[PDB]
Amino acid sequence: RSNNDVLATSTMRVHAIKSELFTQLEYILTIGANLRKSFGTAEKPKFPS
Amino acid sequence: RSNNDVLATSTMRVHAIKSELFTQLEYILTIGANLRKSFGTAEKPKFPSSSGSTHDGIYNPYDMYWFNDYESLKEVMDYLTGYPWIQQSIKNVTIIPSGFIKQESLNDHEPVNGGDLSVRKLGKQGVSNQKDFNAISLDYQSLMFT
Amino acid sequence: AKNEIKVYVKNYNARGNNVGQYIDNALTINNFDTIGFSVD
Amino acid sequence: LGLNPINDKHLLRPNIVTAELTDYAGNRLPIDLSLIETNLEFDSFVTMGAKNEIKVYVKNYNARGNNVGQYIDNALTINNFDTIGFSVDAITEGHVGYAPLFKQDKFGVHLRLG
Repeated sequence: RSNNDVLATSTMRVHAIKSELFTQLEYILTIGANLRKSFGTAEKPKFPS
Repeated sequence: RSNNDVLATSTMRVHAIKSELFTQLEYILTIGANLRKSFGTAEKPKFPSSSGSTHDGIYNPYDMYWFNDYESLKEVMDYLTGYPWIQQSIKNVTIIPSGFIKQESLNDHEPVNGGDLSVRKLGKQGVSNQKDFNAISLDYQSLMFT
Repeated sequence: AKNEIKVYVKNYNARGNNVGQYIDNALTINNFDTIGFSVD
Repeated sequence: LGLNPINDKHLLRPNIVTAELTDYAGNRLPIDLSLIETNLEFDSFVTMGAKNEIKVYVKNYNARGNNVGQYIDNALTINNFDTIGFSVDAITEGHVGYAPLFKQDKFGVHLRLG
């Protein structure tokens, strides 16, 4: 399988194609604020780290 | 067609040329402001944010506006000098070659501000024509022939 | 959103008929012009 | 490959058959099909959230079994994923990655067998 003992050849082509498709996506929202707690309001604004 | 069994040759030259010419252009004005609603005025100025579209699988938060013809774009860009706090939200207008954009990817015209003028927003989750380049394509017969 | 046309030769290098090399070799066109403007 | 499994194993070498990976975005993994003992199995080393990088590789490649081979020291690495853009009361812009491909059902890793 490794040596140079083999007949001259010149005729490679794309014979077959398999594909693992990414077909559904997922999203990661990464912000620097704890969404899972209280925001305050327009003028009483809370900024949770 | 692939071996080295062929007679030595040294005489290639440009024998023929076909060309797909881009011969008509389209423009997309993409600024970050919703043109299709009210601008305010010089001292009562309204700054409407833009809604964004999706084309060819990408959210653009800027509004993009079609123009198949230059005048239309000229019109609208002129009108726009009127309202600086708006025109400052332009990213650019880009010139592309014609009909890569599909009708069904577009809104019907809409009045701009007031206005007399109208614009069409690119989006509707559409995609672009994967134009075939026939001018530059040659089928077997045509190919040998050429 | 992004402006890119890449033209490629269909089924190239395929012992058919599969997508070939597809677009993994292609002429890609993408430096389109933007027009300039001024403001007050 | 259309080889006969029973007596043709010796033809599994790179002048007779060939194998490449690609993401259609110009990342590639060239595979010397002579260097797999028995099997063309692709695994991955993936990380997510903090850093996003999937690098798929061919298992035990170049190993005279059974050791990790080259492992991931040669691999197709996928990592330009897209970010979506947003606006505020001021637009911060998205990044355009494999999206258009996905829209045409080509976002994925593809194997070319010649």
